[PDB]
Amino acid sequence: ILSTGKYLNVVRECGHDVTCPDAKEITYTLKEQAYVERIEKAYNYASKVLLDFLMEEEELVAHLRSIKHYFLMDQGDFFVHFMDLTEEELKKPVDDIIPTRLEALLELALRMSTANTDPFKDDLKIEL
Amino acid sequence: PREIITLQLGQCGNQIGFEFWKQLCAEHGISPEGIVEEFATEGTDRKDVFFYQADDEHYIPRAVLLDLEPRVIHSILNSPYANLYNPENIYLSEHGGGAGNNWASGFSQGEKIHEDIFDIIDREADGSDSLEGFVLCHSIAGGTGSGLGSYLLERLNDRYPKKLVQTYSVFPNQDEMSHVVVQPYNSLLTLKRLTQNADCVVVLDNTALNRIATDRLHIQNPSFSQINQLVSTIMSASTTTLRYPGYMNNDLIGLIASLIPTPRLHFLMTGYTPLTTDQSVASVRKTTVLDVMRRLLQPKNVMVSTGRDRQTNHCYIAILNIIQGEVDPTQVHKSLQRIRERKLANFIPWGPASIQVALSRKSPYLPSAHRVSGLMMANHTNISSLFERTCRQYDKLRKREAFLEQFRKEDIFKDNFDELDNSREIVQQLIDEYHA
Repeated sequence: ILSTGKYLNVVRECGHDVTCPDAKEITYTLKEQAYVERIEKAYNYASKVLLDFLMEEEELVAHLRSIKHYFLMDQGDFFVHFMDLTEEELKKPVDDIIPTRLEALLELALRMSTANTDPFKDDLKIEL
Repeated sequence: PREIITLQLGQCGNQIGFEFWKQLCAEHGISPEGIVEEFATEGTDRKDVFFYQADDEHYIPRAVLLDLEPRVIHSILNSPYANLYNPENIYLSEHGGGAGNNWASGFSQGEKIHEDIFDIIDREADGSDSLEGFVLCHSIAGGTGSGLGSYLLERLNDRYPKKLVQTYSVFPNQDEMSHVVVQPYNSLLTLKRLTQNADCVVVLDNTALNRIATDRLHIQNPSFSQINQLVSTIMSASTTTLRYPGYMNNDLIGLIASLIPTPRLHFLMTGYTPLTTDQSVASVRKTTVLDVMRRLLQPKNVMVSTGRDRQTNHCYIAILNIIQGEVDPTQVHKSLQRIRERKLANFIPWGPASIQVALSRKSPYLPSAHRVSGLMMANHTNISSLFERTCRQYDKLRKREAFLEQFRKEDIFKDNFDELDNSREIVQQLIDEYHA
């Protein structure tokens, strides 16, 4: 029941839309272990409507695709263009005018190698 | 306010300015004889900067067109865009000229029609009490545009001393020398006037035109009907900060001031990529600004015949990269981020360089509000290769006894040939000296 309240609060953060699947919830009956099993099929459904909300607006699969194997390195044509510009600059530690140029080179290396979805690749920031 | 008078002159200068004014009506949403669309004021916020200001919402062009040949103007009045032109500002019907093919013809005809050539072109000068300057839209090829154009570069230097001078001049073709042979003589005589009697030029090579005219345009027989298509777009592209509402370098004395290092070093390299109509079907997927300026510094769109192995000892000093229309300006600083990592421009070791990028919204039109456009105004010190090409074709011709007896009968009594040779070598020596 703890994890039930955790998933219903996630959908509540979006908006106030969920209802318990029965019109009235009773546990004051001699059967009680079949009622926590209809509690478990309830938080499974709350997972399914959260998995809904992942697949509709949020695109968790496209977010993990845009990060992970691309973060190891998947499409190096984004990065070998940026690796042309790691050999001219990255010889000494960063100065005060250097990290302004590094974000200018990441965004330059974005569109020379034709990214397919631009709001999934503007979330990249640069460590000092 | 910011009124510029264009000086269209010569056989080639009149045709490249004819479709330049014809390009301006399609982007202003106006017709040459009427106003049928309301897109002229809500979409375009400024129209009276090259046109004359309106009396009946009829934006008259501030243009003058003189030529010795009547053939270029007889192909104008039958076109439906000539009613926008006025038959009282320049000439009435049946205007003529010389015979005529000589550099000394138009150089001697300037002081015999001296009263009339400084009468009707000065009526447009006092229309605005703050004149911008004069652009000589003339030619170097032939003796028509080169003979008379050298005269107005002298007498307008002192009669109008506080005005900007800068020209979009086209260079002639150096493939064979059969039809014309007077090409090394009339070119260098005007090229001396373009450096000391003129502040800036915009070079436009002819041998680099057919390099592009067979690159993506796919023609088999090169005609003169294609020379107006590459030229008229980059003319209107150069005034996008000036015609359309921009903020910085929105004047013609704004753009040229940030690129000229010194006098007699003003030859600007031009580049313009998008010229293909089947690119339109794939620009719907948000084609970005991050890929359009990676190919500007790459020598593919250039209109200057220069050496490919001479760029290691030469250095860029000023480079302009003009994006137009849809820019997506949240990544325009991202495009300038990637410039320092490649170092595709060699930088001068004595002083700083500058990669200036600017934007302005284009016309409310479907081929204009959809496809990205990149206009380049470079300044690289490999431009002496053209000056080495013209000078080596100049001293070789004087040893063959060519046009030394056929050229000095009229109005030439002394040898002014080495007066052009040393001043050209002064340009070629101060360019290589400029990077210490």
